[PDB]
Amino acid sequence: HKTFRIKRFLAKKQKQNRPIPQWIRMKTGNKIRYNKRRHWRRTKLGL
Amino acid sequence: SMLRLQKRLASSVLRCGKVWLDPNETNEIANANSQIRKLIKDGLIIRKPVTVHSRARCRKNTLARRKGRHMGIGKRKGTAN
Amino acid sequence: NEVVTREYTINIHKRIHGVKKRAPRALKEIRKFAMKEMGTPDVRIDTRLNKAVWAKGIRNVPYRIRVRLSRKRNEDEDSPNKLYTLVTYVPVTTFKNLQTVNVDE
RNA sequence: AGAGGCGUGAAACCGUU
RNA sequence: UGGAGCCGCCGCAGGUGCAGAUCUUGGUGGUAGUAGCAAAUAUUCAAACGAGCUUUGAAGGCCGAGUGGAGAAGGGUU
RNA sequence: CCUCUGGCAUGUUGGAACAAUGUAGGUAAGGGAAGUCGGCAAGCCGGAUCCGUAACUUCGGGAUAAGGAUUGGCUCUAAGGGCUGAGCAGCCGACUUAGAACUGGUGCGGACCAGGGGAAUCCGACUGUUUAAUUAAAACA
RNA sequence: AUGUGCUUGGCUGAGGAGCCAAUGGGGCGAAGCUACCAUCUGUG
Repeated sequence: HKTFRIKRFLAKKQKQNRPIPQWIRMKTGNKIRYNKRRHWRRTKLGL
Repeated sequence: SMLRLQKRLASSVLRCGKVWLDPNETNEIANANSQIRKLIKDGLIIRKPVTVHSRARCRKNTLARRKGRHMGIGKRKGTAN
Repeated sequence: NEVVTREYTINIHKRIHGVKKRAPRALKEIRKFAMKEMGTPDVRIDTRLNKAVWAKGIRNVPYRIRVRLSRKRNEDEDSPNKLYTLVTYVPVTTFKNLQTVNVDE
């Protein structure tokens, strides 16, 4: 039992839980080395 | 190697818990990721029989108690009523 | 010759005395007995023998067992040991007057 | 690279000679 | 060894000198390869893959108002 | 408590040994609370059937008071129903109760389950509630 | 000695044989350990 808004929030939170693309490490001024990753057990969503 | 998927599918198809995978056909199994029915038909995977729980002892004592046995003062735990 | 096969009686009763571990101890002591008798550290227990040892649960192991030790050539594997000892179960009606005998094969 | 995904590189502490 | 700035004298100025504050932050010891990894009976044999408690088969066991089968709340892809 | 369907691998590991001290269980001759602030804990009783049951009492109780006997296995007897043409013949049918004989190295609620009892004093009538995480009480109601 | 009898409930179709019930319960009990619960010893 979910609402549409909760489900959309969950979908957005799911689409953000991926590693960075590797080619971004090759850019000219890149300071990132890895991804704000979230684990369902380690950290809980704001609900 | 690992046959968890094959055993789970066999349990679901056979409607049992009781699944017997042939220990010698471990390579003809493990490439049946969907085919489990085909392996059932040729006997590579079988349904084992139910472990026996006989009622012969129960029937024999029930007959003995019909004749009237094990029903004395020393065998009663409840009141008459 | 090192491909001998011989037949022994193991007093399981005295090898497990004063010891939930009696059947595991029986298996360990049978393996130790086979290693002592045949010298080969590679000892393989037949599943029928393991079933015989566990015939009355972990707690009440039979007092004596009639076993067969066969020293095999190990031509299959390239393991450092070039001989192994297969241990087989020999059911017997009685243990009285049973000696260690070589079996011809 | 006695600069090796990191300038120099102290002390506490440790290894070795 | 280090690789890009720095110091003397005459004055001016100051957030200007630490061993303590059960000081703040960061790092590191002895303790010490020590306490410990002891609630719920229990594991064994063989084979397979593999560089090297997993899987399969066979035994022996356990749960027996369940250690079974399904949901609600919660979680949010597990 | 044991099993079948279903499930699991002993609950963050394994191996060897079996010292002390410990935690959790079991037993102990003779004595039997002499221990201790105090019988703390733990051990006696315990199920059924048949007998028996006091003081006191608000006559409801107390009360399973207290106290005694029995209980296994096996082979019988008797009684207890439904359909067929003050009582006779068949077919079907589920479990009890009581009374006996025989029989065991007196053992038999054989494990499990399962009230120790009595004579009094104080307080609160009773049932109920209460300081989550030191006080369940005579406190509160 | 889980040694050998007996026995409850369950289980292996029955028996012979056994197993489970965190030692099922109970009788007797080798060894070992152990008691002023020793018919052992304790001094110039």
